Amino acid sequence: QVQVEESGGGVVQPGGSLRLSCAASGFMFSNYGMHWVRQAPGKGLEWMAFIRYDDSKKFYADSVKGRFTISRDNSKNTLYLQMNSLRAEDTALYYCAKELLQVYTSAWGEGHSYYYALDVWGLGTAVTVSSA
Amino acid sequence: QVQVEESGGGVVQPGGSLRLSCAASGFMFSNYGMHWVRQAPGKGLEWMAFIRYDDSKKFYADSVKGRFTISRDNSKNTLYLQMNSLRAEDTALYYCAKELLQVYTSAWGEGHSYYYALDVWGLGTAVTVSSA
Amino acid sequence: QVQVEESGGGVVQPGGSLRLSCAASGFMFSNYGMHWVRQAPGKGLEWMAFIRYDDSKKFYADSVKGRFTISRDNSKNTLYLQMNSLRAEDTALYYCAKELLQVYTSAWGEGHSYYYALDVWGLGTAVTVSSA
Amino acid sequence: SIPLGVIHNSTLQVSDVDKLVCRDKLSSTNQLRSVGLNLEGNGVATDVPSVTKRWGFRSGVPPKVVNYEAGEWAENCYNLEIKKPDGSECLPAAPDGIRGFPRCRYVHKVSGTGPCAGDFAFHKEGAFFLYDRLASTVIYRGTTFAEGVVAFLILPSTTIRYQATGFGTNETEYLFEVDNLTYVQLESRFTPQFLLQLNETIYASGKRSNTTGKLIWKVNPEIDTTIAFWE
Amino acid sequence: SIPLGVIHNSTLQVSDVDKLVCRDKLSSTNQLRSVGLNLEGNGVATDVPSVTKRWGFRSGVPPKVVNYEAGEWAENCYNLEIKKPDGSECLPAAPDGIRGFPRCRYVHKVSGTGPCAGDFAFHKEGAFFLYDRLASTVIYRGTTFAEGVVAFLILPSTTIRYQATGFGTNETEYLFEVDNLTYVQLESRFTPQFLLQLNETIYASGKRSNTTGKLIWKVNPEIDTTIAFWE
Amino acid sequence: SIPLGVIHNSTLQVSDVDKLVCRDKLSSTNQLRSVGLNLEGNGVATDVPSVTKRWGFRSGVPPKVVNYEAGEWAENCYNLEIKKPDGSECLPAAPDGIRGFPRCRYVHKVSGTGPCAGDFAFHKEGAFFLYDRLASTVIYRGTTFAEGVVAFLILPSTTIRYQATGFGTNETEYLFEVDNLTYVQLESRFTPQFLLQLNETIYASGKRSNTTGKLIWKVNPEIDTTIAFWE
Amino acid sequence: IQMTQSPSSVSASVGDRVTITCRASQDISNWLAWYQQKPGKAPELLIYTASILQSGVSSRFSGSGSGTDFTLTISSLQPEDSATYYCQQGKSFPYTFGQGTKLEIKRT
Amino acid sequence: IQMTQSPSSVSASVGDRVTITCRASQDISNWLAWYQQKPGKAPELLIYTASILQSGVSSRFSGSGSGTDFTLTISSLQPEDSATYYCQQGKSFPYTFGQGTKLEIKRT
Amino acid sequence: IQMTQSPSSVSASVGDRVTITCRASQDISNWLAWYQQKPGKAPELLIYTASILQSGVSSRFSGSGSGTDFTLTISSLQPEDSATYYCQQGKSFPYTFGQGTKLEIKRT
Amino acid sequence: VIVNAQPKCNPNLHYWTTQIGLAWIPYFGPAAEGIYTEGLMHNQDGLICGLRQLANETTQALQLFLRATTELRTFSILNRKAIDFLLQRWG
Amino acid sequence: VIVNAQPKCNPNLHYWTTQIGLAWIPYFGPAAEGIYTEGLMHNQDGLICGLRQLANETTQALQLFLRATTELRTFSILNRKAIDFLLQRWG
Amino acid sequence: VIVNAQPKCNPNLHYWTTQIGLAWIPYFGPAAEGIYTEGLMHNQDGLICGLRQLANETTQALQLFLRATTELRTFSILNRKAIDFLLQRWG
Ligand SMILES: *[C@@H]1O[C@H](CO)[C@@H](O[C@@H]2O[C@H](CO)[C@@H](O[C@@H]3O[C@H](CO[C@H]4O[C@H](CO)[C@@H](O)[C@H](O)[C@@H]4O)[C@@H](O)[C@H](O[C@H]4O[C@H](CO)[C@@H](O)[C@H](O)[C@@H]4O)[C@@H]3O)[C@H](O)[C@H]2NC(C)=O)[C@H](O)[C@H]1NC(C)=O
Ligand SMILES: *[C@@H]1O[C@H](CO)[C@@H](O[C@@H]2O[C@H](CO)[C@@H](O[C@@H]3O[C@H](CO[C@H]4O[C@H](CO)[C@@H](O)[C@H](O)[C@@H]4O)[C@@H](O)[C@H](O[C@H]4O[C@H](CO)[C@@H](O)[C@H](O)[C@@H]4O)[C@@H]3O)[C@H](O)[C@H]2NC(C)=O)[C@H](O)[C@H]1NC(C)=O
Ligand SMILES: *[C@@H]1O[C@H](CO)[C@@H](O[C@@H]2O[C@H](CO)[C@@H](O[C@@H]3O[C@H](CO[C@H]4O[C@H](CO)[C@@H](O)[C@H](O)[C@@H]4O)[C@@H](O)[C@H](O[C@H]4O[C@H](CO)[C@@H](O)[C@H](O)[C@@H]4O)[C@@H]3O)[C@H](O)[C@H]2NC(C)=O)[C@H](O)[C@H]1NC(C)=O
Ligand SMILES: *[C@@H]1O[C@H](CO)[C@@H](O[C@@H]2O[C@H](CO)[C@@H](O)[C@H](O)[C@H]2NC(C)=O)[C@H](O)[C@H]1NC(C)=O
Ligand SMILES: *[C@@H]1O[C@H](CO)[C@@H](O[C@@H]2O[C@H](CO)[C@@H](O)[C@H](O)[C@H]2NC(C)=O)[C@H](O)[C@H]1NC(C)=O
Ligand SMILES: *[C@@H]1O[C@H](CO)[C@@H](O[C@@H]2O[C@H](CO)[C@@H](O)[C@H](O)[C@H]2NC(C)=O)[C@H](O)[C@H]1NC(C)=O
Ligand SMILES: *[C@@H]1O[C@H](CO)[C@@H](O)[C@H](O)[C@H]1NC(C)=O
Ligand SMILES: *[C@@H]1O[C@H](CO)[C@@H](O)[C@H](O)[C@H]1NC(C)=O
Ligand SMILES: *[C@@H]1O[C@H](CO)[C@@H](O)[C@H](O)[C@H]1NC(C)=O
Ligand SMILES: *[C@@H]1O[C@H](CO)[C@@H](O)[C@H](O)[C@H]1NC(C)=O
Ligand SMILES: *[C@@H]1O[C@H](CO)[C@@H](O)[C@H](O)[C@H]1NC(C)=O
Ligand SMILES: *[C@@H]1O[C@H](CO)[C@@H](O)[C@H](O)[C@H]1NC(C)=O
Repeated sequence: QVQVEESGGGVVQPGGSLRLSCAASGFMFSNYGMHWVRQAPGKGLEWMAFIRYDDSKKFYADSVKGRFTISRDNSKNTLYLQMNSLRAEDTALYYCAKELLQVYTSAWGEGHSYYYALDVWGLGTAVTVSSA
Repeated sequence: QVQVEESGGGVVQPGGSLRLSCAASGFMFSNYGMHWVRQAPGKGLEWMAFIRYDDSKKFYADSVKGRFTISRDNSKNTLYLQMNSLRAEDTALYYCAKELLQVYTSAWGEGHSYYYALDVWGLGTAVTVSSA
Repeated sequence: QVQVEESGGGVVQPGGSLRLSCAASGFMFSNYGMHWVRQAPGKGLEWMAFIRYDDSKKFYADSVKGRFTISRDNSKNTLYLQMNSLRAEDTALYYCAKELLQVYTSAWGEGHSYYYALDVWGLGTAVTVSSA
Repeated sequence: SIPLGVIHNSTLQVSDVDKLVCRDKLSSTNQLRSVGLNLEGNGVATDVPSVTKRWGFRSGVPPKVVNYEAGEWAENCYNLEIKKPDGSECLPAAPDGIRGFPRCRYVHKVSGTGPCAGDFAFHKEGAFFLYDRLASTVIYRGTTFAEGVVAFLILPSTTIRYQATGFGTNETEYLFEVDNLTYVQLESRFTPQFLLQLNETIYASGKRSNTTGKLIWKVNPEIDTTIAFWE
Repeated sequence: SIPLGVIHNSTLQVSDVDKLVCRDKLSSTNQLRSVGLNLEGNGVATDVPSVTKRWGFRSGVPPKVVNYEAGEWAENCYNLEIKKPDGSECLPAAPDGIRGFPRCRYVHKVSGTGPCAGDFAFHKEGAFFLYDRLASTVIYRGTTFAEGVVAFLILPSTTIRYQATGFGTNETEYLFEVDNLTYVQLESRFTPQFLLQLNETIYASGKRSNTTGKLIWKVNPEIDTTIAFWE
Repeated sequence: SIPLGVIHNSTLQVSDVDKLVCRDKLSSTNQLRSVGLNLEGNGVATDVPSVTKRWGFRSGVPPKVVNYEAGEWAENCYNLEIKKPDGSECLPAAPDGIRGFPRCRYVHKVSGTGPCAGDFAFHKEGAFFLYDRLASTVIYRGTTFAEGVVAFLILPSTTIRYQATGFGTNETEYLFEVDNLTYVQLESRFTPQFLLQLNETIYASGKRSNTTGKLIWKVNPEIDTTIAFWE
Repeated sequence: IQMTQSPSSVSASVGDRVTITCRASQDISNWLAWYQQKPGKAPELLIYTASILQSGVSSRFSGSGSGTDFTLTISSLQPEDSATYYCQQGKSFPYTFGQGTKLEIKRT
Repeated sequence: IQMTQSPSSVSASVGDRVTITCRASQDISNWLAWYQQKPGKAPELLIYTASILQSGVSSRFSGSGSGTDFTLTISSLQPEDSATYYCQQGKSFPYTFGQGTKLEIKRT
Repeated sequence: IQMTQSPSSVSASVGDRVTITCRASQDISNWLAWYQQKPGKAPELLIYTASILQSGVSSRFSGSGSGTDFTLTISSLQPEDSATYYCQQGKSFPYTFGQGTKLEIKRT
Repeated sequence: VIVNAQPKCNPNLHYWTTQIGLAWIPYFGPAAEGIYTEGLMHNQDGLICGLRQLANETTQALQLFLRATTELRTFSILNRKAIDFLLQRWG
Repeated sequence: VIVNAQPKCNPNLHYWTTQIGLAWIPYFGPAAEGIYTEGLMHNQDGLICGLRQLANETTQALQLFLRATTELRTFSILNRKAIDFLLQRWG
Repeated sequence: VIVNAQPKCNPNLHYWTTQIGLAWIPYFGPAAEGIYTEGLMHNQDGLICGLRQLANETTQALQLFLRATTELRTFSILNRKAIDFLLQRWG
């Protein structure tokens, strides 16, 4: 049903830059918030970034400030992540994640719930900071 | 020598009322304080009430306030306990107890000691809150 | 090389008095501080006294105040210890000890270091408070 | 410095502290009262996201406190509980003798978090923070106050709770509280009576959160406000 | 409000704060002293079970403190340590600057327990509680004080310990202390000199407690008291 | 008591508080300022081992604090951290409103140990201890102050650290601090500029402690001091 | 006004030395009592005020303590002490006390 | 903004009841999440907000707690749960969380 | 002005690594000393000021610490160290110190 | 005179101040939330607009005076004004 | 005049107040318990009965004044009386 | 007059006291270490020696007055002097 897919990985030189494309379909994408979660292949998960539904705020983890830039487009139903000044610890899988909410429109004005957590995960794309 | 005896037990309906008679002999009863101590047949002791020698104060435990009434008579050398609004947890033995003191009359005016504890116990009478 | 030696021990009556002679040679004795350390033959060490190099201050342990008197002489290169009002617990070995310092004269005015500790110990002399 | 206003039989006339006014007749010290007035009569905005842009933090100046005897019935009174994001306290505790402002038509109680960078909280336009007969130049924690000023002269209850995220910056977000899982996001234009109709309608019509999570609501740009405040 | 008494060359005459008295000649502020007087000259009872019926507890009013310069040598001075039956404190600690009343012929020190229901302790007839040159309207904990009042005008050591059970009610019981296992139950009629003969006779004749328990004594209604206090 | 000095157009004339001076013209309370002056103009010694013989400890008297408006630029200012040899504090903490003395040419900061026998520290000759516009008769802990007095009248940065052993006795020893393993033993005759040349020469020429232990230096009786202070 | 003892079931053989810890929520200052309740019997006083043994009881029972932590101690256990031991107080007069410790003799 | 779990390597056999303690440096008040990461797979939500089990997951998973000390609990262990379990939160939005606990099934 | 060591009787075999904990009642800040008292001999300095080994002593002795909790450490135990080890200080000059730890070599 | 220059001027000063049968004795006295006398005063010829402007003109100077001292709780300002008044007329 | 109406009146006012050779300097000064000047004054024509009644008549009004402010430690009452006196005669 | 009797007298009173463009408002105001006006005054006919002696003659009497009260932070001395002045000339 609900599909969330990572794309745009590969290998990159240290100090370089690349962009990921988290495309998604099967739901009202302009009404749900989206995440980015990092997992090194030798370690566990760690959070990277979070954007709201309306592109009002952008929330970044501490070790990724300045270098990494989140953005979204509710036209192509696609999440983006722009990365600069890459380092050797950043070789990992990069997850893009969809959060949970119900949309209570039965009112004079809209609004929604949260219960902050994540349900629909992508497989993750692979990014390698090396020479080969 | 010193005899302390319970009497007046039996069985009683819930919500009823009865009166116990703790008669005692063998000592100056108008100069000693008297107690009431409860022991459920499945549990241990717990205190109920205490009157002084001159009927000046009356001291009640927390779970027995209002419902239970202590009284004494130094004429018939007999302690009494009036009980109202009986409940199912009150099925127990009821002890009446004599405390310790020496009477130092060798002065211009009387007075006594305490060292608060109990020595001469009755056997206990049985009270049952049920229908049979 | 550096020799520190105790002398003047023996046996003494309770309430008596004696004097020890801690002679030393092989170094500039007027520039180093000296100690006194007590060890009962059934117990461990415990400090007694300390004099500085110039005989400016005298530092005494708590259980030896008033009764015991430290003194020094930089003429005969010899430490002294005068003892009065002797007691039965004082039967022990008495150590006299030399402390550590380097002498930095390469300046307009002298001065030295400390790193407070002891290196060159005497064998200890024996003092007995008894009748035999 | 500090002019003493004179209520002449005609009208209010300021007196010079350098020139000698023989028209003054001062035959008591009951004829000297120190009155404190509220800003909301001057016509400032009153809603919280249009007010806490006038508060800032600063470090290294001690507070000062002066008393006043008579005051004005306030239309809005505020109360703060701001914590640093690590969990510590931002605002100092109330000293002894400090009590809340006594007559308040509405009490905006605000709790939440913010990048507290300073030792105290001062008023950026130079007004005071009126308390129980005490004008102060800080904001003490947990004590209901107003905004206003003090003038010297010669004479002859409803609680609304908020949630605040990012209290000290320019990019702040306020939340109206209905139930402890039910919030409404504020705007600049909300008056308190509109918010009172809002929690009446929400809490009556059963649209609160019936699950464990929070529930945040928006207001369309179609619905008016109920309301010079005194018309 | 607050009349200033005038010591005329004849006698004491109250002056009006509304009318202008030209007979007053006030040429210093050393001629203004604020004197504090004791209640025990008015003829109130002095013994503790006839006094602590005039003390009560109440909540929600802050204390106030005024100073005074000269006072009267007191005949009785009190001192309190009251705990709630769970173990907490009843009376607030003494602030800085508060010291005991300086001249006291007898100091009644009272410790014990009571159903403390309130935030402070006020004086039911409206008197003050005189301290070291400070009149206060509360009773601070652990500070020797008297009872009395304050008047404004123009000019030209022995310790007795008690034990108290049920301090705040009407059905209270006081105990005189001789030794820490030896008590005497008070009456209403006991004067302090009779109690001093009592601990002399008890502590000398060997009738204290020679066991681990307490020992409480009664006094027959046959034995007089030793003692208008000044005759 | 407390004479008010009068700056006449000629010179300073003391006025009687008992006689009436009609030559005084006092037409404001801006014409009354309370000025505080420093002892070091009178010609007292300024070095620490010649100063802390004038400080002692005493128990059982409360401090008193009076304000003053104008002061003198100080040449020497002191600051203390004295602990009892078991580890407790000797001097009481600074209350609210107490700040350091504002203009100080040199700040002698002294830490260390001493047989603290008393509750406070008073000035043996009866001078005050000037603070930030507050004259006090104690020495509060950790607050930069001077020594001096206060007079009433009518109008018309460098830090030197010490180590102290045995602070309250007569047989005391002070240590100049260069580096935290490098000390110089003081004398009575050392001026602060000589000590500034001393840490310049020591810290530049590499003669600090290059091991773990302390390093204490003496000064021969051959080397002068650099310096009526104002010549 | 609360009081909590050692664990209620303690087992030992004849000849053993056992202790019973009694803890009080407030300061009592030696106003305690240790009562021996044999089964089928009224209880009996052993030690009042944490120090004095009552007459009639042998010296193998003792107890002591200071403040809130008191302890009854049997010197050597006898087979006539299969009973539950209580820890009562009387300081501030609600007379509340512990729950009891039943001391089991090891006989198979 | 920190969070620390139970020890990362816990071993048990099939049928066991195991618990995972999760500790938080600040007060979170039921904003937690338990994620099940099977190897070679994306993680999956088990319980959001420390109380509600997500649909699709059987009832053998449960969890509760109050404040900073929460605990996930497996009722009876199944062989299909060889995975590493994480403990995430979302209160003050740096979204930081624990390090993980790998639960090993005892097969020789 | 007090100082308390590890337990006084520690036993080990040849080749072992042992540690001796030394605790001080006040802050000393690296003014400590470890003395080796062989029986029948005067004591000897091992490490002054908790860091520097004295000359003549082999490198198997070391020690460190910060503040009040210092620790002497033998790297590998030798049979020539049947001795009692002391822990002295010199900060505030009453020169008081620990009670001593006798290190026993395991020979039957 | 004083002329108002604010954006708005509320001409209704609803005011609260402080000032029997044993209400004086504080054990029988009212709680703290009820010791306030209320009252209402209307715009009698620009008097309330006058006070609202005069308060703004004395705001800054009072702020300056409070910066210039060390008292944590200043109270003596009116007394200083009265003593200044007496000295300006006679002293 | 003031007429006493109390039950008793003690006509002996034994009173204590506050007011060389280096007793001024506080390091050599006396302890706190000895800085009190004593003295004795007798009943000179109802003066002490007069004060004992006047203290009762000013008790309640002073209690009222202290209820009406916020100073935790009032001290300025005599100065307010002096300033009121000056303004009532000239101001 | 007042005659100095000290060992030394520094005839240079370098003094510091306390007294625009939005410097009044304390959020934009200076820090605490810079609110001090400085200035220099020279020995104009023994005036500074006069003050240095007068401060010593008022030291002990002020110490006595401060021993005689209970205020922890006395501030009202100048006002008492002004009220004494007014009463000594007219009251
Ligand atoms: C936004 O709007 C809603 C209404 O739409 C407000 O909700 C009302 O809140 C008030 C204040 O709490 C409520 O008034 C109180 O109701 C209590 C009854 O509810 C209690 O008991 C039931 C019994 O099952 C529980 O289920 C329930 O959880 C409560 O515990 C009364 O007990 C209260 O009485 C007390 O106060 C009165 C005041 O005079 C005293 O006289 C009483 O003696 C007693 O002390 C009180 O009546 C009210 O019920 C709520 N609902 C409605 C429909 O009005 C929100 O408070 C409001 N929020 C804001 C910020 O404005
Ligand atoms: C009720 O009445 C009895 C008397 O009937 C009073 O008991 C007297 O209490 C006072 C005050 O404590 C006693 O006076 C003191 O006696 C001490 C001697 O006893 C101590 O030493 C013995 C030695 O074996 C111990 O057994 C004993 O327990 C004590 O420890 C002195 O040391 C005291 O001297 C101190 O004070 C004086 C005061 O001037 C100084 O000069 C001294 O230097 C020193 O500081 C003091 O003398 C007195 O002995 C008691 N008995 C009698 C018969 O008078 C109760 O105090 C009293 N209670 C009340 C509430 O009024
Ligand atoms: C006795 O005399 C000696 C000189 O003989 C003094 O030593 C000088 O002390 C001052 C004050 O600390 C020093 O000035 C400072 O130097 C710092 C550089 O050193 C740091 O960085 C190096 C880098 O390796 C480290 O190794 C070293 O440990 C230090 O951490 C600067 O960082 C300082 O700058 C700060 O202050 C200035 C003040 O204007 C600001 O402008 C800066 O922005 C910054 O905030 C500062 O410059 C000085 O270097 C020392 N040496 C000399 C030769 O002067 C003793 O202090 C003195 N003691 C006494 C009691 O008088
Ligand atoms: C809580 O209430 C909301 C609405 O107030 C419920 O959400 C709707 O429930 C109806 C019930 O049939 C569905 O038809 C709608 O599709 C739901 N809306 C959405 C957006 O999903 C919700 O079910 C209630 N939850 C509980 C637990 O009572
Ligand atoms: C403590 O003293 C009391 C009296 O002061 C003693 O009690 C009396 O002791 C005598 C001694 O023969 C007996 O004849 C009396 O019968 C006792 N009186 C009572 C009422 O029993 C008591 O024995 C003393 N106790 C101790 C331990 O010394
Ligand atoms: C620390 O410095 C001192 C001198 O500043 C050194 O002491 C001298 O070192 C030279 C080096 O050859 C020797 O010739 C001298 O004999 C030493 N003096 C004394 C008194 O021993 C010292 O060696 C330095 N230490 C370190 C660790 O650098
Ligand atoms: C808020 O202030 C920051 C500080 O530079 C600035 O970068 C940002 O653009 C500001 N935002 C707004 C909405 O003023
Ligand atoms: C909200 O308040 C109710 C009132 O009792 C309480 O039961 C509930 O737990 C609260 N929820 C939160 C998240 O605080
Ligand atoms: C004390 O007050 C209570 C409160 O009602 C009352 O019941 C009791 O009778 C009173 N006792 C006396 C002796 O006044
Ligand atoms: C009573 O005081 C004496 C005095 O030393 C003390 O030994 C005894 O233990 C005290 N008893 C109680 C019950 O406090
Ligand atoms: C210091 O005072 C003590 C106290 O008696 C005295 O013994 C000693 O001699 C004094 N030393 C000096 C140098 O004054
Ligand atoms: C002295 O200060 C330096 C500065 O960093 C520090 O590294 C060193 O440990 C200090 N030494 C002592 C004994 O405090």
